Amino acid sequence: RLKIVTIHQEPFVYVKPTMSDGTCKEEFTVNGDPVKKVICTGPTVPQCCYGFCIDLLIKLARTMNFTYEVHLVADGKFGTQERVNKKEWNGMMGELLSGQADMIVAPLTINNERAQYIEFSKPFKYQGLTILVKKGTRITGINDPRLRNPSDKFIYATVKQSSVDIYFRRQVELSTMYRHMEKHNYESAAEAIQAVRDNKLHAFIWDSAVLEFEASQKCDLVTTGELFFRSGFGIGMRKDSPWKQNVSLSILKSHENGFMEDLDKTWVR
Amino acid sequence: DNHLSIVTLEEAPFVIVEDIDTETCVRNTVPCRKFVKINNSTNEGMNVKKCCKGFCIDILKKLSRTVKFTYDLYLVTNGKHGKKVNNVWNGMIGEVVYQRAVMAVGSLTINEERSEVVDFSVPFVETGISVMVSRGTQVTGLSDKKFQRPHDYSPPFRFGTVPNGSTERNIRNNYPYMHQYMTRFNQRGVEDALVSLKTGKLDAFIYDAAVLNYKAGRDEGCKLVTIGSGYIFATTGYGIALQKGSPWKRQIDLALLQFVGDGEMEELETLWLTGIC
Ligand SMILES: N[C@H](Cc1cc(C(=O)O)nn1-c1ccc(CCCF)cc1)C(=O)O
Repeated sequence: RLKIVTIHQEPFVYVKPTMSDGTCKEEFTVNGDPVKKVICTGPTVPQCCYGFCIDLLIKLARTMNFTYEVHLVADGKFGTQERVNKKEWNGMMGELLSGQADMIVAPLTINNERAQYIEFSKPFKYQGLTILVKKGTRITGINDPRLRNPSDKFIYATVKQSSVDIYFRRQVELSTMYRHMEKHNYESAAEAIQAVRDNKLHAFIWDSAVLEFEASQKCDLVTTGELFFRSGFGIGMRKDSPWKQNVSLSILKSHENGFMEDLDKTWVR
Repeated sequence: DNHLSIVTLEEAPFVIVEDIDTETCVRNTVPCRKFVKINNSTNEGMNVKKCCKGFCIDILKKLSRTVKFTYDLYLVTNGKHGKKVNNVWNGMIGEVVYQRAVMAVGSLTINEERSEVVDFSVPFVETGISVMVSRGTQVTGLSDKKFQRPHDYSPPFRFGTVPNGSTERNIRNNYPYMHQYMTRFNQRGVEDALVSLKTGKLDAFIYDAAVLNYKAGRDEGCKLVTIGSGYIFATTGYGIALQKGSPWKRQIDLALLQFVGDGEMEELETLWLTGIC
């Protein structure tokens, strides 16, 4: 029984209360397909989990004939490496490396820092980084005076302990943006999006797969319409894990299948 | 050794082949040999020295420096990217599987079948099945109803691919009636199809996304355009192929993810792949 860790991140993972008898509300999509739901424990309590990555997990489980239990990452983060002197990963990265999880099934960005320590599958989603604002804000994108000349009149941020945190902290050229950013970053994409809707936050630098979906659903938000960096999501396993090979073949087959396009149609577009 | 036999394949702008001379290779280019046949009824031939440059050659240059290896680069002579014929692989993939090369560098698409007989690095550029049309034409991508059931429209869309490769094979397996329909619009090659599009004899051309992005980038007058990247079908990437269980895979993967994260890949993309449009 594989221990799968994941994270709240619509549209890839929705997290909903169970019904009174601890089961999950049976739903269909507008186009008549069943909405597959799995029970996921999370911060202590069982909940209902569904979405792009859950459909992906289910397909994977059936393809390679394994059972699983799903839990949400204890500290709510994707994962960066911090100083304790020794070092440790937080977020889902830390859970996977410690054995709290056997596999990360999440919108988990593939990058060189994490690939040092874990195995990624071939990407299950190709996307990138963009910027989300509130309708009525008019910036031009990553290069714009209010972003490269930051000040307290225009607050912009990303998610704490994420790949985007990694990305802005590792590059000397982003030092000025990172200094303004690290004093405003949020605990979760949801809180930062709801902060833009509340006008407390002015720009949110995050994954385009999420941000473009947020705009399409919430009229009061809009993105730049431009990717400034491209990256992919992968399934995460421990080093030399015996699943890595078939997980990847299964991801590739599912792109070539049309299956990944079906998920994109169901969840993203 | 840290000295590697590497196979490649000509396909501009990823790999571009030139003659020598003085009679050596000038900078930007690295040496690459090709076994040229005497005639079509003998195995006899001559190894001709050529000069190779391009997006993927630059990748190879960085990998060589970062992962620290030397190499003999040669061009595939039998096949193109890699096709299993009667369970016998040709192309770049065949060089690797049959151990004449430990590495294949070029416009080589990562796919499931090849991944069973070779290992693939992380993808260094995105690709997939995309669609190119004349500016103004409205299509969502391969799975558009205009393609899946062409006669649901009057007149029916005229669309095709270049047959005998991965696009035709993918379509044949996923959309049997589309494949049956579009056979009549088979294009001899990419440039043929571009001319057909611009002369109004073809409404859409279904092909490799990275190639179609590059063509539209440099199209004269910018009249030919591709669908958005959100609508590429069966997204994957070009990757480097290695022998099964290769010990070079991990450091290649780290170097490629390094180049992506630090801006080096984007600069090669600007240097080789972006155009006016
Ligand atoms: N790079 C070529 C493949 C390329 C040439 C052709 C052609 O000539 O038909 N079409 N493609 C292509 C087809 C399908 C996909 C996604 C499905 C498989 F991964 C990506 C690129 C190669 O390596 O073969």
